Amino acid sequence: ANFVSWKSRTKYTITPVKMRKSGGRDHTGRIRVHGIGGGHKQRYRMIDFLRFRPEETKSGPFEEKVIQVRYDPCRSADIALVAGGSRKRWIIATENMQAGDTILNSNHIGRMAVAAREGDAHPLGALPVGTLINNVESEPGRGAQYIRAAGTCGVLLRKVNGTAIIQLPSKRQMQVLETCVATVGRVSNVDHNKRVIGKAGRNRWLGKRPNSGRWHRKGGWAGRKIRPLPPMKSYVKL
Amino acid sequence: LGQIYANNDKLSKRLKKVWKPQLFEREFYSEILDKKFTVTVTMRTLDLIDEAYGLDFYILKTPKEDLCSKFGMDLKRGMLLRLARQDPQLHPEDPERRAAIYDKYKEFAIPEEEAEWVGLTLEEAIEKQRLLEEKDPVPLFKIYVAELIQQLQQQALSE
RNA sequence: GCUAAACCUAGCCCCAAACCCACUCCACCUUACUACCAGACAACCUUAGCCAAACCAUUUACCCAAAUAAAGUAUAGGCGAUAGAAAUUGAAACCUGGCGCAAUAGAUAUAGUACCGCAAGGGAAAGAUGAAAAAUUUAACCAAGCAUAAUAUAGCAAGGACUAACCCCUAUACCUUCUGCAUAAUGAAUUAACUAGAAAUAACUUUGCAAGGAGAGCCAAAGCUAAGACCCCCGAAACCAGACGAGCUACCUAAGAACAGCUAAAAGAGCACACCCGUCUAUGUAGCAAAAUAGUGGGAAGAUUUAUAGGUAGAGGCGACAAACCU
RNA sequence: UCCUCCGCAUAAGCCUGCGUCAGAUUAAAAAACUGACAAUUAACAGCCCAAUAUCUACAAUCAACCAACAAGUCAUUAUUACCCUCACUGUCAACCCAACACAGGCAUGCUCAUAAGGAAAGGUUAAAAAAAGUAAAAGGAACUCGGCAAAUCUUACCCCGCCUGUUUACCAAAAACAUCACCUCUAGCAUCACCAGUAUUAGAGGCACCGCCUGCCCAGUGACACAUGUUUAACGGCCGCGGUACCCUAACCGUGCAAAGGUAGCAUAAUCACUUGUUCCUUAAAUAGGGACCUGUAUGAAUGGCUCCACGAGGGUUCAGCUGUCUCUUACUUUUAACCAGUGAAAUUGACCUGCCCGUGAAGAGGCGGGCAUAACACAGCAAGACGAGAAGACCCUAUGGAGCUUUAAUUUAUUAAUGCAAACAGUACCUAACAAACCCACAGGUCCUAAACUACCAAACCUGCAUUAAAAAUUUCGGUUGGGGCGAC
RNA sequence: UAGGGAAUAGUUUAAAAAACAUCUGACUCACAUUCAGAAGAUGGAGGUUCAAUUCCUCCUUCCCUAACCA
Ligand SMILES: C[NH+](C)c1cc(NC(=O)CNC(C)(C)C)c(O)c2c1C[C@H]1C[C@H]3[C@H]([NH+](C)C)C(O)=C(C(N)=O)C(=O)[C@@]3(O)C(O)=C1C2=O
Ligand SMILES: [K+]
Ligand SMILES: [K+]
Ligand SMILES: [K+]
Ligand SMILES: [K+]
Ligand SMILES: [K+]
Ligand SMILES: [K+]
Ligand SMILES: [K+]
Ligand SMILES: [K+]
Ligand SMILES: [K+]
Ligand SMILES: [K+]
Ligand SMILES: [Mg+2]
Ligand SMILES: [Mg+2]
Ligand SMILES: [Mg+2]
Ligand SMILES: [Mg+2]
Ligand SMILES: [Mg+2]
Ligand SMILES: [Mg+2]
Ligand SMILES: [Mg+2]
Ligand SMILES: [Mg+2]
Ligand SMILES: [Mg+2]
Ligand SMILES: [Mg+2]
Ligand SMILES: [Mg+2]
Ligand SMILES: [Mg+2]
Ligand SMILES: [Mg+2]
Ligand SMILES: [Mg+2]
Ligand SMILES: [Mg+2]
Ligand SMILES: [Mg+2]
Ligand SMILES: [Mg+2]
Ligand SMILES: [Mg+2]
Ligand SMILES: [Mg+2]
Ligand SMILES: [Mg+2]
Ligand SMILES: [Mg+2]
Ligand SMILES: [Mg+2]
Ligand SMILES: [Mg+2]
Ligand SMILES: [Mg+2]
Ligand SMILES: [Mg+2]
Ligand SMILES: [Mg+2]
Ligand SMILES: [Mg+2]
Ligand SMILES: [Mg+2]
Ligand SMILES: [Mg+2]
Ligand SMILES: [Mg+2]
Ligand SMILES: [Mg+2]
Ligand SMILES: [Mg+2]
Ligand SMILES: [Mg+2]
Ligand SMILES: [Mg+2]
Ligand SMILES: [Mg+2]
Ligand SMILES: [Mg+2]
Ligand SMILES: [Mg+2]
Ligand SMILES: [Mg+2]
Ligand SMILES: [Mg+2]
Ligand SMILES: [Mg+2]
Ligand SMILES: [Mg+2]
Repeated sequence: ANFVSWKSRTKYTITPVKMRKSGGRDHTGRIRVHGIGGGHKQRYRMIDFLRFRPEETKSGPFEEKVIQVRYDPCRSADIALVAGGSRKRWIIATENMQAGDTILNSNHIGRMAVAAREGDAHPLGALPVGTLINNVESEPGRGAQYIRAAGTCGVLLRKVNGTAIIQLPSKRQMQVLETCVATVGRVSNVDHNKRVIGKAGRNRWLGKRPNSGRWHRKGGWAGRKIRPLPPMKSYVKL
Repeated sequence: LGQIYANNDKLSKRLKKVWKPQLFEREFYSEILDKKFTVTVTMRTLDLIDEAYGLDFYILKTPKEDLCSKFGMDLKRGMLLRLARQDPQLHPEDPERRAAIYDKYKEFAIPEEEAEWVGLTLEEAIEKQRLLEEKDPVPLFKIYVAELIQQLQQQALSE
C-alpha cells in the first residue's frame, strides 16, 4: 500500500544511514521473496564503488590513506575508510588492506604494465596478464558490479584489441574495454565461507526466516547437470 | 472487445478476444497552423491523409464521428479559426504565401462565431458559456442614479 | 374473578395527472461536520453465473422508444432445448379514481430509529374513553391459562347406557409414510392469528349470427363469435458479480517495553518468580466460561514475551504444511 | 473475626454510569432506578519548529579494565529571516473487551509483606449420592490398559527425533514441521522486492548436527543438450528356472533374462504369514521388555543406511522407595444436600384416568388377548424401562445433488513466455574454367569444337495481426444392473 | 473364497530350433577342455480347421492378483 523505499538519500556521506527492512515484500505489500524478515537492526554505509573518482577540482591519478578497516553488516566483505585530499569514503577492503596503508587510484595506461600492488585501482589495460582483480565494472566509469563478495577475485586473461578478457568468480569469461578500472587482489574476509551458523537462531539474527514445511517432490530439474561453461560475455560494441 | 469460437467452430469454447490496432508515432506538418505535430496514428490514418492530400484536408474534411479524436477536433477548431479570421500570424512576413494557404482551403471557411464552438465537448461548451456570462453585478447606486436623472429629465420637459 | 378480550384510526397500496429536489447564521473530504499556508492524485475499459437443455461442454427469452396486425410466420439452433424478425399495418387523452389494505394487514416504517454487526450490512416492536378529563364515575358476556372447586380400584378416557358421576359391556389417538403402523416409525404443549392450485392447446357446455362468423388482421367443406370451466407451499449444500473485513488470528514493517533471585559463567545453559504456554488429572458440560476453574506441568536473555501505529484480501492473502489461520 | 489475589497511578478504552436533593423503592434476596441540581479550573498531558546549503567513521552494557558480534536509539555548521509574548483541548466515576454487576481477556510504573483494597457463612439441620480436603491398623502396585491419582522425591535402559524451537485458537504437542550441517538446481547483474546486494552472492528445493558411510543402474519417464548425448543427493529401479557336499545350505554347475540385478549395513520388530519363532536374561508365573540367532510375502543407503553424546510434559521396559491405587474400606471437615424465608431459569411435552405376568403383533406392549393385581394423595432416593431427552445418522447406500484435491479424464489457450511469419523500419548492388594450327612489335600482346544470365542479411531488445510450442491455468464429468455397495460378471 | 496367466527333449530358452545333460567316436599317457557324429520334447484328454508351436473346453498342475466399507 504505502511502501516507501528507504534508499532516498541523494548526497554521498560516510555517516551510517538508517535502512528499513522489507520482509521480502515489494511495494504492493505482498510477499515477493520468501524467507526474509527480522534480524538485527542495521545502518547502511554508502560504499563508493567508483574507485577512480578524482575530487571536484582535481584530475588524474591520486592517492588515499586507509584510515580504518572495519566490519560491514550490509555485505560479506570488509570495508575500508580511506581519505584523500579533503574527502573520505567507504570502499571494499582487499585481503591484506590495513589501517595506515596508502592506495593508488589511477586511470593511466602505459606501454608497459605497472607492478600491481594489492588495493590499487588501475585500468585493466595497465595490468599484467594473470593479475588477481576484484571490483570490476563492465563499462568505463560505470562502477564496480562484479567480483565484490568476500574472498573473491577474477583473473586478467588477455589484453587484445583494446579489450580485456577476465575470468569471473564463476569461471565464466567476460570481455570489457581496457579502460575499465579494477582493483588488484582479492576481496577481504577470505575465510568467510568457513563460517558455521551453528544454531538455527543465528540465521534469524541475520534476517532469514525458516523454510516452508511443505514437502515438494523433486522434478526433472533436480539431479546433477554437467553443461559447458557459457560463452564469453562481451560488453564491447563494434 | 469481442468473443471468438476456438478454431472457428461454434461447438468449441467461446473465448474473449481483443483486437488492437497497430500504432505508430509519426510527425505531421500543418500548412494552416505552420506547425509540426508528433501524433500516434494507425496505418489507416496515413491512408486517409493521403486520400485527402494532406493533414489539413484530412482534418478539415473528416467529420467528428470519423475523426474519433478530441485532438483532431482541436486541430480542426484551430485550422478553422485561422481561416475564419484570415489570421495574419500564419507566416507574418509572407503575405503572398499566407494568402496561397488560405485560398487553398477557402472551401472550409465558416464564420468565426461558429468556429469557436467546433469540437467543444458539452462540458467545455458550458464552461465557455459560463465564462462569457460571468459579469460583476451592477451596483444599485449606478442603476438608481440613472432612474433618477431620467425621472427628473422627463419631468422637466413636460413643463 | 383474574389474566384478558373487543375497537378504527394512523397511515399504506395501485392508478391517473404533473417532468422533482438548493444556501437558509456557523461548521463540514484532515480523525467529516475541524476559522487561517508552497500544490499538482485524478474519470472512462464486453458482466458473470445460477438456471434450461432432465448430465454437460455450442446453446438457454431479459423494456429500448406506436397499441393492434403481419407472426410465433420468414429465419436461427449440440437443427436440440429453445430463440425469433422485418417489410407492411396504424387505436386511443376527460388527473383527483378503486367489487384496494385497515395495526401479524397495508410501506420495513410510530424508523432505517432502537437493537445487532469492526465494517459493508441486517433491522424491529407498538396505538385504541369521552362532546368535555377545566367531567376519573360506569356495565356485562367471550381463547388458552388459571381461580371459585385437588383426589378414590380400571386403563386413547369415550360410547351404549343407567334411578344413579363411577362401577357393567364395547372400544389398539391422530396426521404422514408404507406391502403392512397401537406401533417403541414422522410431526404435533396449547390458544389466537397468519399460512399453500397461477395458465395454454384442444375438447366440452350455454348463447348470438350462420355459408358464413368476427367492431380490418383471423378462421370457415357448419362454421364462427362470446362466455363458463384447468395446472400449489416451505427447504439445501452450492455457483457467480460487486462491495466490506488483518482492532481476532497468520506473517511482515516502523519505533518502543519487560524479563526477580540462585548456579554457571562463551550460552537458542540449568534451577526458579513475574510473564508466556497448555502435558496430565479432576471439576465443569444452558458452565463462572459459545473452551473455564483447581492442581500438576513446558518455557522463562530468547528462533523470547509483549503495548502502539502501519501492510498483505477471497480465483486472494498468510503459513517453522496443521490443508494451519484470515472477527 | 477473617482475607489480601491485591492495591494506587499512567496508558488505552469508555463517556456521567453508588455526588446532593426529591421521588418512587435500593439489588437474580432486601440504589448503581426515575427527575432535578451540581461537577473535572494547569504547572502534568496534548497541540510544536523560517529558508537554503552544509555537517554527522569510532555502539550499548555503572564504560573503566577486559572481550565480543548479530555491528547498534540520541551530534551540526554557514548566511539570510526573526520583537511576540502564556491561547486552545484532556482532567469525573464503583469504568474497558467478553449479550450480564461474567471465576475469562487486559500494556507500563510503584508498592507488594500493604499505610492501600476486601468478606468465604440468608437461617437451620448435619441423611444418601456427588464434589474438595485431612487422617488411617496390617500389607505395600496384590490396583489398573497403564502406578492414572496420590505419596515419595528412584535406578537402569529400549524405540523415535540429534539438540532450543514449531503446530491442528476450541478432542492430536507428537515420532509431525523447522533446524545447525550436507547436497542438487537456477542466475554475470543495479535505481521500488531480491538489493542501495554481485557467484565465499542471491534465489528454488532435498535431506537433517556430528561420526562411519552414502553401493549398482541414464533402458523408461522427466530435465538439460536438441552433432554421437548428458543427468539419480532427478522421478524411479535394483532377476529367474533347474542341479550338486545324508538332510539343511550350495563355494560350485547349466540356461535364460535385464538399464542395473539390492551393495555396505541392519533385522522377533513404530516394522511381526507361520509366530506367543528359538535361545540367553528378566518374574513364582511374561503374547511385555533387554541381548542374540534365524533371516527380508514386502529391510536398505540425502525417498538417506548404520552407530553415538546430550536432550524430550514423546512411546515402551524396569530396581528401590513410596503410598487408600488396591486387599477393604472407615472417620471427620467444608461444599452440595434437606428443611424455613426471598427471588426464580431450561431442554422437554399428541392426549393420558400413565400396574405385573405370559401370549400376540410392523417380528422386543402401561394401552391388544388371557390371567393376576388395584382406596386416595405428598416427600426423599434409584436409574431397569418409557426402543428416555438432545442434534431431520458424521457409518452405509441412493441423487443423471455439491464441493476439495490429483491426473497420461474431456475441452481449451483467453492470459503469459518463447519462436516463426507478416507488418513497421536499414538503406545500397556487376566476385569461382588460363589450352602458341605456316597469322604474332625488340615490350603494356590478336585467334581455333566455350570471350554467357550474375538481389546482401528481408532493414535492431519494440509494438500490432497471425500461426506454433510450452508453462500455468480454466470449465465439466466421472453409466447402469446388482439378494446393500465395492470387486468380479453382465 | 473369486478372477487371470502359464504347462515345448533330462535341463533352460526358442518358433519344433538352440545350448547343456546323455550316447558314440576322435585328440590325450589318462582325464577335462576341444573336435566330429547321434539321438532326444509341444502337460493329459476333448475338438474344429484345407493344416493346431499362436485356437479350443475340460481335467491335472503350478503360479499371480484380489478378498474392501461399516
Ligand atoms: C502367505 N505367504 C505368501 C506369506 C504371507 C506373509 N504375510 C502376510 O500375508 C501378511 N498379511 C497381512 C498384511 C497381515 C494382511 C508373509 O509375511 C510371508 C509369506 C511367505 C513366506 C515365505 C517364507 C519361506 N520359508 C522360510 C518358509 C521362504 O522360503 C521365503 C523366501 N523368500 O523364499 C521367505 O522369506 C519366508 O520366510 C517369508 O518371509 C514369508 C513371508 O514373510
Ligand atoms: K445437475
Ligand atoms: K413396533
Ligand atoms: K414402525
Ligand atoms: K426414528
Ligand atoms: K511438548
Ligand atoms: K518383542
Ligand atoms: K527374545
Ligand atoms: K515431548
Ligand atoms: K430409568
Ligand atoms: K441380502
Ligand atoms: Mg533449506
Ligand atoms: Mg521439508
Ligand atoms: Mg418398511
Ligand atoms: Mg408415534
Ligand atoms: Mg422417516
Ligand atoms: Mg418430539
Ligand atoms: Mg458452471
Ligand atoms: Mg529452563
Ligand atoms: Mg508461526
Ligand atoms: Mg501433512
Ligand atoms: Mg491431512
Ligand atoms: Mg498387577
Ligand atoms: Mg488385576
Ligand atoms: Mg502422576
Ligand atoms: Mg527417520
Ligand atoms: Mg486442539
Ligand atoms: Mg497456540
Ligand atoms: Mg472444533
Ligand atoms: Mg492438547
Ligand atoms: Mg523431520
Ligand atoms: Mg548428518
Ligand atoms: Mg544413492
Ligand atoms: Mg544384503
Ligand atoms: Mg530383541
Ligand atoms: Mg508379514
Ligand atoms: Mg517373512
Ligand atoms: Mg524399498
Ligand atoms: Mg530418490
Ligand atoms: Mg547436542
Ligand atoms: Mg521442547
Ligand atoms: Mg522416555
Ligand atoms: Mg517399588
Ligand atoms: Mg436405552
Ligand atoms: Mg432418543
Ligand atoms: Mg437424515
Ligand atoms: Mg451432477
Ligand atoms: Mg450443477
Ligand atoms: Mg460418460
Ligand atoms: Mg448402481
Ligand atoms: Mg453385492
Ligand atoms: Mg467391475
